[PDB]
Amino acid sequence: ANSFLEEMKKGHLERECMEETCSYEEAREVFEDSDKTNEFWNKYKDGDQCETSPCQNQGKCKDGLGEYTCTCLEGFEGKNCE
Amino acid sequence: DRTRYFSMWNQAVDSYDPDVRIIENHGTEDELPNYCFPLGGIGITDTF
Ligand SMILES: [Ca+2]
Ligand SMILES: [Ca+2]
Ligand SMILES: [Ca+2]
Ligand SMILES: [Ca+2]
Repeated sequence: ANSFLEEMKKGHLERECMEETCSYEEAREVFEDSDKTNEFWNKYKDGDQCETSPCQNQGKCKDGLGEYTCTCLEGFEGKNCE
Repeated sequence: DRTRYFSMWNQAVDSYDPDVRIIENHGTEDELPNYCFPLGGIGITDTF
């Protein structure tokens, strides 16, 4: 993950953030983008969480570090649009 | 004298260095380690 050269060479996602802990930034360095910085790094150890689409009734998903947000449309709500 | 040289007669006797044939080895002076550095000096950095 870290070394004298692991973080001195070119930043590639096919290198640093994959086979250790991927603590931080090494998922942001590759892209230079703090938008999905903490909406994807939660999916390094335990697997994805929105791939099941818990929200039904045409509701979008949002991943948080422990709980899932389900955006349901006007007049629709719920923990999973439930 | 034979030490000095003259061109037209090819005046030069073959000579061998003294220390080459007989070595007087004494080591060196190695009390300071020599360091090379990155072209920008400071190698790696983090974002702050
Ligand atoms: Ca690596
Ligand atoms: Ca990176
Ligand atoms: Ca990295
Ligand atoms: Ca870095």
